[PDB]
Amino acid sequence: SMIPEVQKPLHEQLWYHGAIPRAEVAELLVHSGDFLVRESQQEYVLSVPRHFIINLYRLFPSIPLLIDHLLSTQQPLVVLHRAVPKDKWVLNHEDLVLGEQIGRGNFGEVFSGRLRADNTLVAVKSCRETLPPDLKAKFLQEARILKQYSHPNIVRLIGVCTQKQPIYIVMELVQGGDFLTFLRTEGARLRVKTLLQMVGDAAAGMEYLESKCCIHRDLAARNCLVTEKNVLKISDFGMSREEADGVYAASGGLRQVPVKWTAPEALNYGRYSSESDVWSFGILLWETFSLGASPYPNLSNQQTREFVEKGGRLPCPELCPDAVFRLMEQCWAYEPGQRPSFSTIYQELQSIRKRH
Amino acid sequence: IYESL
Repeated sequence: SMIPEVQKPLHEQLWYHGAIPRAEVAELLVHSGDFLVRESQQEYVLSVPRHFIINLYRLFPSIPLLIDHLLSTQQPLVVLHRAVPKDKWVLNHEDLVLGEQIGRGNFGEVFSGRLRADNTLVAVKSCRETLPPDLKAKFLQEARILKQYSHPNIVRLIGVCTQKQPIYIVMELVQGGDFLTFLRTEGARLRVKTLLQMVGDAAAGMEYLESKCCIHRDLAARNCLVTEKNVLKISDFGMSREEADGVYAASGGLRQVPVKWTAPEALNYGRYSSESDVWSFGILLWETFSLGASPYPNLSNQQTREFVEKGGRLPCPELCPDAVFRLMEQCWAYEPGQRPSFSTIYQELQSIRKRH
Repeated sequence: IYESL
């Protein structure tokens, strides 16, 4: 026989969304009488986008019994109509075994972990609760973006733990760590063919992102990851934006700008595009063929801005193939329209590699 | 690397 749904603990209900933030609630609640139950940051809340605060329960000995009573009787709390399910990416906290810290970003710590069910190693991005509300409201962007994608050179989303605090975004673990560190530790033994393959991987990922109308905005060696087989994957989509018509205009307040990787029109006018990511790609090429040198090492960020405005660019690294440097130079055209596309860049890199 | 601007 079957256990009735209403006899199940709240924790198990498809329409219990736990620690789902407000922004997400409003998105999920679409039609009249759509509803879900969630927890207040011991109060539970029946959201229908009206928010009704819930040993009995009312507005029954359990909350599922209350919802069923309401739904089945159409009694006014507003009348409930349709319970709204968690989407397929939601993962319970108990499905994840958290491990040690592996990095930090502007939202807080990143940890390794394992899925309890099959031991899959994962990366777990966390959000510090003490951050400003406008920032915390952006935390789930990386999940919203990555839910849509599947590519060998893009970090895979595994799940989202929004049933309780602290909220996590769970992704594949790319076990060789960041590409900048990789270049600085392994660089002396790396062949040029390998470097070409790895920036080829990056170009493949970026071509994919352009095809999805995604603008990354923080492309750099530090934000790419390397597998144990030297495959490169693009990560840290915290700054990324999706724009159907190709341009993201910076909104409003202060921004964190990685100045030495950022195109002039992005840095000074907040015009971001696949073209501005192409500039960043050129910097990534320079990082790679210099085996992890810091760009413009003798200039502060303000100085680099002025240097670049005057037509200054990074020098050719020693032993960088000439076709690779020419491509860099094209990536750093002042006018965004004069830069090559990621499709063009990937083709060129594949051509250069095949001739090596 | 990052500047708030």
